[PDB]
Amino acid sequence: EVQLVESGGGLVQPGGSLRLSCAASGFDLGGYSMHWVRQAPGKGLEWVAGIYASGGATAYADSVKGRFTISADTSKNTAYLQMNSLRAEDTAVYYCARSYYYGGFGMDYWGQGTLVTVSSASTKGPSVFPLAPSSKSTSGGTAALGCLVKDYFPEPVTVSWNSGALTSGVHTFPAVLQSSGLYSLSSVVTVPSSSLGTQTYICNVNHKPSNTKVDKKVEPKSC
Amino acid sequence: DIQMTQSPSSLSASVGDRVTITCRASQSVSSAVAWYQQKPGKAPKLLIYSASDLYSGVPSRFSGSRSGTDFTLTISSLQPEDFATYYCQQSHTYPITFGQGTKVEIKRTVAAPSVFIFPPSDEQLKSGTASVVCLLNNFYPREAKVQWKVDNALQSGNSQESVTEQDSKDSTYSLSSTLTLSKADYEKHKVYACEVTHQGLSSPVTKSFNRGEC
Amino acid sequence: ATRFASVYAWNRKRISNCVADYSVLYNSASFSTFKCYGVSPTKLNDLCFTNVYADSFVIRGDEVRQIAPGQTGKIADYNYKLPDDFTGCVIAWNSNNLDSKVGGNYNYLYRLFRKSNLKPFERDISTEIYQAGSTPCNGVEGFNCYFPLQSYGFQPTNGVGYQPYRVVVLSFELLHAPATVCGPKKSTNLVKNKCVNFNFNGLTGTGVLTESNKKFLPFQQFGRDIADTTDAVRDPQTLEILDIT
Ligand SMILES: *[C@@H]1O[C@H](CO)[C@@H](O[C@@H]2O[C@H](CO)[C@@H](O[C@@H]3O[C@H](CO)[C@@H](O)[C@H](O)[C@@H]3O)[C@H](O)[C@H]2NC(C)=O)[C@H](O)[C@H]1NC(C)=O
Ligand SMILES: *[C@@H]1O[C@H](CO)[C@@H](O[C@@H]2O[C@H](CO)[C@@H](O[C@@H]3O[C@H](CO)[C@@H](O)[C@H](O)[C@@H]3O)[C@H](O)[C@H]2NC(C)=O)[C@H](O)[C@H]1NC(C)=O
Repeated sequence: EVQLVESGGGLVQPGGSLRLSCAASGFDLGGYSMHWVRQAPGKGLEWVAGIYASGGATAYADSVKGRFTISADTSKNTAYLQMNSLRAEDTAVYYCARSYYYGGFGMDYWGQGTLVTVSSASTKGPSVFPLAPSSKSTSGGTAALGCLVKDYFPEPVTVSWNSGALTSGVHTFPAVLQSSGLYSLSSVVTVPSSSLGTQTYICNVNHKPSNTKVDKKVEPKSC
Repeated sequence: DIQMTQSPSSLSASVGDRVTITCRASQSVSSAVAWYQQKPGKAPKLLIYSASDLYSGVPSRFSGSRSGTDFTLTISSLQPEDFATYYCQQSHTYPITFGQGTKVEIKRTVAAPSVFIFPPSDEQLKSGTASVVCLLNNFYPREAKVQWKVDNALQSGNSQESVTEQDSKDSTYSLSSTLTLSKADYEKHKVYACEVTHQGLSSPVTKSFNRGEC
Repeated sequence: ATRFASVYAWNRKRISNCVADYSVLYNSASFSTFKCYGVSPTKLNDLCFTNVYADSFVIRGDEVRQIAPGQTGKIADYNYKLPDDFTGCVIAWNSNNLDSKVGGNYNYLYRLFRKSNLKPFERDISTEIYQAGSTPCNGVEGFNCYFPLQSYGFQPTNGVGYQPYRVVVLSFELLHAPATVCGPKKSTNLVKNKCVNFNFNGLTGTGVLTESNKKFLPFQQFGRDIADTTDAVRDPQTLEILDIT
């Protein structure tokens, strides 16, 4: 067993920068090349850069030249990535990985990655809107009440109902990044339809990183 | 700069079935291609290296070989833990280049979505805009779309989508989509509808509402 | 063998002018696998060839399966081709009890970085730095510049596909020359004063064979009657002249 642990994730303003680091354990850096790979939500893996610890030589993807710099410290047994002049487009999970020599060998062991997100608003609470149910039921006799969570920051956001008490029947969709640089998603609670007039359905959107939450009551309307 | 091509973009097979996935480089990469598996929420794991050498920690079920200029991965028998996105990495010449990732699905019972349409609410309309929301729950397979209509006309350029992860016990998942109208456009229409389909569904589910309803 | 080469630096060796116990490793069980191609696993000592090869090298267990005459595979096509104009047998021992250790074994440098395939029966040892990229390396390693021959981290704790094996390869050749190698032969017991269907060094007939009063030069082996019928033999092992009645 060998380990690689990423840290230093966080938020960046557009045109700003962030420095990532990864610590190695169970092996030295010497004799190995340290690499960073990014994966934006919805995308495959993109290599950013590599450094040979016993060399000092580096290699970069053409797509990151002029913005990304890679380095390593064999006394600390750590790898670093300096990410400059970042855009909303650069949001990704950044992973550290190990390979041998200067390449010609694939990566074997990977760290798990840390998220870096770029936006003009370091924090933003959502505008949470109720969604009125259709009066026509679906298979099983169920129906659902829901909400929309719009223009918030940062992601991840946790969504649950009844001010956090309702998990039963709760189904949410992943958030996506909008042109505003902010995130949005939808959420519902699906129960036998008579329960929509019995149980409490307050859309609870939790934002631990900014120390806030939004509570929005959702209820049946004439259809 | 050596580019990657993969085929198929997705593969679907039952447990115990044989799986073959191929990868092609635009230039020679010799035999330094590596295969990786990725699961949602996790970093990729090396599966196969230096084209055909199996990595310790990977089941003997995995193997592969070169044919002509392409490399093929074979899973002799799929087990539930083998369902992952399969990536190829060319580390022969820099930059290290990865392919898109081939998604392998576990064959499950095929089913229609449960469709819930939420007409724009009174609160949503306070913004001066309108958003019609259609949520499709618990269906299978993964390749699916939400088709929208306004006054029975097919819509294009005014819709958005988000898709969730598949369940570990029955691989079902859900789609979420919307239509964006200004409030002023919403008010000019009478009938809204959501038609939902997917690759395994012979009978699309159709739901509708009147403008101003709910 | 005491020592083995890497596969790239295939330890090619020809065997000539002798008796080769080809089936010796079939019966001794000193190797884990004895797989033959065009020849039998046993009764292999009955094959006479002009020359045979007896090569030795260390490879991974999965590569042991890949090497065979006329067959393809990463090791077979790039580091050493074993041709099908020859018949042969690939035999291997698990070297976790000999070569494996923590840190790896540097006496076995395998070619990884190449521009082309090596030929049938072709051995090489080049250390020239390989160009993967667009510019010449001029002997210096770096990104897109590599040392072509490398050691494997063979250890007692690795599984069979990666574990090293000591592989010896038998290959049987026929060329336009008198044959010089075959396996051992087995004689039957000699009976003299009885009718026997005899075969002495390939010469046959039926008769009673008893001590002769004939003399011969150390040189000579058979006596002859009219129309070259054999009328005497000397025994191939016993230095007696025997009269064929
Ligand atoms: C390679 O090594 C193997 C080890 O398994 C050799 O097999 C063994 O060879 C020895 C020769 O000293 C055999 O010992 C002999 O046994 C016979 C009767 O069994 C006896 O009459 C002799 O006095 C002698 O002690 C041993 O039996 C044999 N082992 C087996 C399992 O057959 C093999 O010969 C070696 N091959 C070469 C080419 O060196
Ligand atoms: C082929 O091998 C056989 C062995 O089976 C050789 O026969 C052996 O020859 C030696 C040398 O003459 C004998 O040693 C001595 O023999 C004499 C008389 O036989 C005896 O008085 C001595 O005490 C001593 O033992 C040996 O006994 C004999 N073995 C047998 C079974 O006859 C034979 O010479 C070899 N042939 C050739 C052409 O090399």
